[PDB]
Amino acid sequence: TCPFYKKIPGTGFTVDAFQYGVVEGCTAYFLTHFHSDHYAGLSKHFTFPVYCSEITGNLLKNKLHVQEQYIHPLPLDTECIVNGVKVVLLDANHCPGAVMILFYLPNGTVILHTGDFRADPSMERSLLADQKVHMLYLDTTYCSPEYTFPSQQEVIRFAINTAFEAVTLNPHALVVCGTYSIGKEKVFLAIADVLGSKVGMSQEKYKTLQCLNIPEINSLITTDMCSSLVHLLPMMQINFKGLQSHLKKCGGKYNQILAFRPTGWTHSNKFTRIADVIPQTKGNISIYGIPYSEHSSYLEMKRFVQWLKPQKIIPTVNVGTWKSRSTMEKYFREWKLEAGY
Ligand code: NI
Repeated sequence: TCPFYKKIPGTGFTVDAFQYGVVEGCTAYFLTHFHSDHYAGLSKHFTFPVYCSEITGNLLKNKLHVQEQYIHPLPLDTECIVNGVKVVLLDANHCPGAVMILFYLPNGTVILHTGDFRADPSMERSLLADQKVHMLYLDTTYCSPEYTFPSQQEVIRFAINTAFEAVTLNPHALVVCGTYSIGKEKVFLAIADVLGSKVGMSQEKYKTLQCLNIPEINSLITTDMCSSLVHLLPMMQINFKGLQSHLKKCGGKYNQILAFRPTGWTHSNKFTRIADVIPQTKGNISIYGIPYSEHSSYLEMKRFVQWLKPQKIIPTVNVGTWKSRSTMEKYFREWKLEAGY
């Protein structure tokens, strides 16, 4: 059965609710982004209308073979009417095609569902600025002050300089980057660009990337591994055994691997600056964990909420334990009293 925090009251609508079978009285299913926890249940057999971004619609059609007659892509930043209710999709600053959804209920309530997001001050000048929001369904993944991490830009700077240094010292080093879902494409694209290489990858990952409307992409990616010095592998193969094995397969073209694992937060963020990050090394293999986040830090989340001043907040993440729930409500209250709404 569908949980309450995936239901939009006063509408026939649900959000990211595809694993519950037919939801009672749902006339349209919204999908915020193509990540498996969110799309779980969709397939070629799905026969209700799905509302999403253009990019999420490309992935539905090509990766999950959802039939075209049930995919309803909407433009961003545009007022649209769905089953008699005005909606707007806004960029979520998460992975490609990820949106937030603004619902204008017939009775005059306004609801913002963030989907998964990384809050940014640029959001303070979208269509959000123009009106009041009564209810916020909030991505609370890192809703605790221990969750600090650098900007995306600082992390990319670190990775580019690291990769460029290594390959200039050793023209026979291979760079490998781990992946398991869409998102974080900038890590491997920026490295391949500084090295003047294309990124090499499996046919299935190349297909996924071809759905994302990235400009000049035929210029940046390839399935010919032999011509590339930046390879993508599944995240699970980013360990000393998986990488030794990959190196065997390259047939003596390379004698060193420099590998990156983009994680979200890890506790080494509470002690270490990005400048100070060091790899784990075994022989001719090094592995860097880099804190490239596509979710709000605690401070970024707080700033967005204190700007928006919603009347009620409903968390969508970390909702399964009483200790989590209690902690989150305490921070929402602090934020409200500090800013005076
Ligand atoms: Ni996500």
